[PDB]
Amino acid sequence: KNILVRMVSEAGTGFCFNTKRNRLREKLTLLHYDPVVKQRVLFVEKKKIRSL
Amino acid sequence: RLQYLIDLGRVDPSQPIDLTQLVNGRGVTIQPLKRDYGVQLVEEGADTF
Amino acid sequence: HLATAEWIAEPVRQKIAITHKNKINRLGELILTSESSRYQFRNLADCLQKIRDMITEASQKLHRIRIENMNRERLRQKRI
Amino acid sequence: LTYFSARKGKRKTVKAVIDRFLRLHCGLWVRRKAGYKKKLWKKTPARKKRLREFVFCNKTQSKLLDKMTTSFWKRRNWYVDDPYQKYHDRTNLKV
Amino acid sequence: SSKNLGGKSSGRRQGIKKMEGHYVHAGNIIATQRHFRWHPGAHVGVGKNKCLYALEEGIVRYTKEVYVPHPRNTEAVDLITRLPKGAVLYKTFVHVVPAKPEGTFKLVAML
Amino acid sequence: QKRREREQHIAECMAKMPQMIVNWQQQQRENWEKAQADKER
Amino acid sequence: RRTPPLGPMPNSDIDLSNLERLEKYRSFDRYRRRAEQEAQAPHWWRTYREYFGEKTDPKEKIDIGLPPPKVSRTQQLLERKQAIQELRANVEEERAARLRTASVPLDAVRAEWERTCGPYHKQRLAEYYGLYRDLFHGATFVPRVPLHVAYAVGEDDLMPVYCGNEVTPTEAAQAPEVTYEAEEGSLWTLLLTSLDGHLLEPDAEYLHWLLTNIPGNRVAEGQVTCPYLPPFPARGSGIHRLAFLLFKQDQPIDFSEDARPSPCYQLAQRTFRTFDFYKKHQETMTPAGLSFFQCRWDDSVTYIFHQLLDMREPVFEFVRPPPYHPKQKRFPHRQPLRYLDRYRDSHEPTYGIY
Amino acid sequence: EVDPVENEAVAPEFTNRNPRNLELLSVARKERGWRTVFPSREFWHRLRVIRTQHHVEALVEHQNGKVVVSASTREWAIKKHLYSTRNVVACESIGRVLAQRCLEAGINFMVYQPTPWEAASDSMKRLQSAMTEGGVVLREPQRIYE
RNA sequence: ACCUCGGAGCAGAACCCAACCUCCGAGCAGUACAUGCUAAGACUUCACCAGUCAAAGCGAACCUCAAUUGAUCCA
Ligand SMILES: [Mg+2]
Ligand SMILES: [Mg+2]
Ligand SMILES: [Mg+2]
Ligand SMILES: [Mg+2]
Repeated sequence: KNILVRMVSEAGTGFCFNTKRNRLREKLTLLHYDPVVKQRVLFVEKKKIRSL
Repeated sequence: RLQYLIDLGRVDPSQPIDLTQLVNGRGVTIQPLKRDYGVQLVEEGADTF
Repeated sequence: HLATAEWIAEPVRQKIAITHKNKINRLGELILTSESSRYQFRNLADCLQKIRDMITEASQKLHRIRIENMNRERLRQKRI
Repeated sequence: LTYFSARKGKRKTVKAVIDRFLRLHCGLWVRRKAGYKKKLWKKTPARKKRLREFVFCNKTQSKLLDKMTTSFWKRRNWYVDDPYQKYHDRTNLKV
Repeated sequence: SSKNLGGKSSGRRQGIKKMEGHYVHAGNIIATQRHFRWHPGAHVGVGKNKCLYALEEGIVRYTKEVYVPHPRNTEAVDLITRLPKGAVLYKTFVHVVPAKPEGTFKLVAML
Repeated sequence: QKRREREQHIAECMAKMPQMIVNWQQQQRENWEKAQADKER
Repeated sequence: RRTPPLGPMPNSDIDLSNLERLEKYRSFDRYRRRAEQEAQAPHWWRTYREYFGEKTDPKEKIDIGLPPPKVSRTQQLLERKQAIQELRANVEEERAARLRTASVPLDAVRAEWERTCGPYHKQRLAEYYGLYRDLFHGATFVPRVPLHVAYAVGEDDLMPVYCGNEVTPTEAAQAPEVTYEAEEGSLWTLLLTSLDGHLLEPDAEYLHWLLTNIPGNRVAEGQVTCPYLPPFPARGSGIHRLAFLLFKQDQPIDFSEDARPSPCYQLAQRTFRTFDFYKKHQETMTPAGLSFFQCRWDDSVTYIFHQLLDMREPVFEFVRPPPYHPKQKRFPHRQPLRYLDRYRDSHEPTYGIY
Repeated sequence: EVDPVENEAVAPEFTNRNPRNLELLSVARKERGWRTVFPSREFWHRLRVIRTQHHVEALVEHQNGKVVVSASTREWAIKKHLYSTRNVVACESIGRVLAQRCLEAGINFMVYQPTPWEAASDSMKRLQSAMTEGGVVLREPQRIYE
């Protein structure tokens, strides 16, 4: 029903984090804290790792 | 350690001091087979040297 | 002695006086401390770095005190 | 372990212990928490930090690892920039 | 047969860890509880598993106090507004009476 | 050169960043508007 | 095993026969009022008030004030009421109240508050600040004379001392102007004392001003038994309390054992206790006014220490007790390298015999 | 030897007996806890407003329970200027009076703990506006733990 | 037939306590995207492994739930 998905930073820092989302939804776009640039930037869904 | 050796006379200050003089005065023990690369001079007792 | 320190220029000297009067003794000398090491070499280096930073800065709770001073002015407001 | 080798007649070392544990010269052993790189999407951030910690061992576990390793690993190593140089010794330890 | 399965869980080892009059330090857990048996009082914090820890260092004291819930707690406010007049609810609370002052003013310079 | 290329890429992304912040925020507000329209239906 | 209660149970006088008849709290506010009353009730079990509240002696703190003024309650309520219906007969008052645009004159409010109820509020705030505990050892008095004091600063500017504001010693360097309403033929004594600020004695205080034998409102014609010294709270010593004490004197009193000399710049000679002063002079005067304030360290205070008092300025700082850090184990079983850092002394490397 | 000045005898530990000393230094204890009940008792001074059916009472009180300052529509000094003692005009007037008395007493920071209906009520909003424009701040500064 | 985890009784009141003992469940879901970092002091399922709470601090703002899970190697 859900999926674990990897979202990378739009700051180009290479930072990324994994969340869960419903499989029937679209690609996630979130505002998450990026510790490399020390501020909150956009992250968007690039990959799906496994099914939840 | 260096001042102790100098004052006890095991190391001559009137001649240049190197690993040969330090080992001959037995202030350091060097084991090249145990990956030792020499002697590092550390800062303990810089106030009384 | 801060005032009779001819190696310090005049305008930076009174700037240091009015800035670090917290560290000026009654006989008119600046007193600086270092305790950050067990080597008096490094403590003296820290003291000299404090002197140098202090000179170059001359060359170049707060909310609480501000609000209390504004209220003090609000009580001050009365004219004769 | 091998108490007497067939070639040298000497006590041997367990390389699993060697590549899993670090021995400070004071007699302590440092290790990592099991499962610190597993299922971090399940694990909470406080739990993740607790798993990322470096921890010590029991007296019993330290004695077992001392018995499983030889005396070469118990020597004093004067490394160039060892991050455990300040941990190699005990300070203000009474009994 | 014996179609009853499960129920093999061990005891939780919960309860009081610091009784009355015990000297406590900051951060020491006073009590662990599944439900709110003992309530936090003065200088006693609560962790999200309803655990009680000492926010300051001093002496643990168990008292009995009146219970006034937060007006956003819906179930509690319903119970209060359904309580008859003249009745005051009581609960058991845990306090830490702090032993030391916050600090001292002492001489450091003679400028 | 590697550090300079990295920090230049970060600096470019961060120069472009606030406009993505504001347009994603108005896009999310538009998602909320379509959601309230659909639950008004 | 059970033990019967030592007193009445809390919800015991409520009848449990049928719960549908009894009237009910339908409001959190009503329950809150009842619960606060029950919390203020004494109770025979252990209480947060017992373990944390201040246990003062039930000595029924003695009044050493003036007798209260006498008023005729009947004509007082008559004039209060007739003011009420004349204001309720003014038509525009209804319009202002309903349109929520009315206002209130604060200066007149404060003046007749000083007239009517200001003494009791001032007494309560003096008790809160702890002058009756410190300066008068528990004894209370209602200050029945308004002691208006301001400090002349700038050329047009006045820094007042009402009942505990912060006044810097830059503003407190010179003598403040004092007025208090009075009649001819009544004697007075005014006193400025710094309670907190004694650098040596933790119990005694400092006399800053002892003006005595005042003929009336005129404060410039009294005996200057001690010159005014501006407050000098030490740096990092916190916030200090200074009190103005006004005493009604009926007879003249000689002040020879308490006469500080021509300029007296010695703290040992300026040591004071108001308790001993009023104990020695009790049958002579009665306190009627009180006005205190708070002070902090300043560059003025540095000036008063250095040039006036011939002193090296003391510096204090507020330091905390060291952290607990329990007894160090040889095998810290599930603790970190941070535990070893906790028990380390020096941050610099050591090499022992090497 | 240099003769020491008899005035220079200073104790190595100062004893400041002001009950407001550490509170104004922001190093004093706030009574933390009581997370399961209302109101929160982590403050130094508290504004409490009692709206009775005839009068509006406003108290500034310490955490121990002593009343610091009080201001009521029960008093003539407020009665003789109000049309009625139960208005938002009444609350605004008592707020301006109490704000003046708090500036006069030196209480600059307080914690006001209203119920939701209180805070939504127009009386308490005019109260808080009157206090803020009078000069007191209804949010205490944080304690300096370190 | 059962094998792991949790709740209630047995086990009435600090903790613990078995039976192919009596009942009920769990192998998730929902929200968020600071669900960031770090760090005193503690608890702990009777060992270990594992698990749990958390002051202060930096940086921001102005999680619910009972269980709801799987070590090492290796990929
Ligand atoms: Mg069971
Ligand atoms: Mg069992
Ligand atoms: Mg255990
Ligand atoms: Mg914190």
